[PDB]
Amino acid sequence: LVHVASVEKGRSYEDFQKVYNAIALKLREDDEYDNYIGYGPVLVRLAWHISGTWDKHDNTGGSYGGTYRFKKEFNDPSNAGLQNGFKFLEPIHKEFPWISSGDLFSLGGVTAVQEMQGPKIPWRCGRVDTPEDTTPDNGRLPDMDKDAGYVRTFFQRLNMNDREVVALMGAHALGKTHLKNSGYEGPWGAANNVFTNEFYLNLLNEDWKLEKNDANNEQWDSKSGYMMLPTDYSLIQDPKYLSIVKEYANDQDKFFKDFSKAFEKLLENGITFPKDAPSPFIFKTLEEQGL
Ligand code: HEM
Repeated sequence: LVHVASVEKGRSYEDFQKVYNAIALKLREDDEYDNYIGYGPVLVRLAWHISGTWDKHDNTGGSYGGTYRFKKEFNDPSNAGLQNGFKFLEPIHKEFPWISSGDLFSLGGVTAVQEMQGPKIPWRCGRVDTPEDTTPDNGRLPDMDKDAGYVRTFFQRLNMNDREVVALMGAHALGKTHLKNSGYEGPWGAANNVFTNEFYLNLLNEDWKLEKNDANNEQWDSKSGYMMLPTDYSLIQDPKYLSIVKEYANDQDKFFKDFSKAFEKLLENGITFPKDAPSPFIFKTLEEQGL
């Protein structure tokens, strides 16, 4: 497969900045969701899960096609709970019917990180909706009950190296696990809708204990009331991962710059951009615009 990026006809930066503004204003308004965490976290999880289906070997899956809109993908066990993020974006898609689904799902993730005080994420438009038969089969997204070797091998299919995987995983500072969606329960930290390097500091500074939860799965729990998945805890068990965790725990700016590069790469995997295509857009926040 080749997936060539095609700009929505006649649209420029100013049109996309209006879609960003609509998502950001609604994030401000629906602040009570999930005990006042807000929709910011489920929106960056949605942008990662529509992108994380990509296979570098045959160029299938990934964000281009907007195939989460189809039943097979939408009903994947690994996507349980993302329906909330889908329902959030739906009124926004009726308002701007010209934007492709893959561009809207990915822009939601960008908007959420920047409005939660994260780094600026350069974004490119141009994903094109593809038919229901291009929808990837279930089972391409990662298990949680595994170790650091599984994590490295899994992220190689998306061709992410060690630094990219550890930067990407720092998004677990946001939101929480939900027992009814995944069989795991708890937040990774205290400030869970503000984007910071807190995930790394908790992983190094808390006294983690391995326990079984009410779904019979194992997780690491701390005295503070936080948790870590076996796959998160992996990052301090592997020697290569652990040096990078320490680096981000001591330098949030370096974490912001590497998360920015890795997240853009994740959202663009599988897509060819022509030389004539616009440069990446850097959207202004509501605050930079006085809105
Ligand atoms: C080996 C990798 C990963 C695994 C196994 C994994 C697994 C999970 C699980 C089990 C949840 C909780 C779901 C629920 O019950 O609602 C979760 C949540 C989340 N994930 Fe990950 N994760 C991984 C990677 C990532 C990456 C790469 C990102 C983003 C760049 C990410 C962002 C999020 C966010 C923001 C949430 C919170 C969602 C909410 O609060 O509803 N995750 N993850």
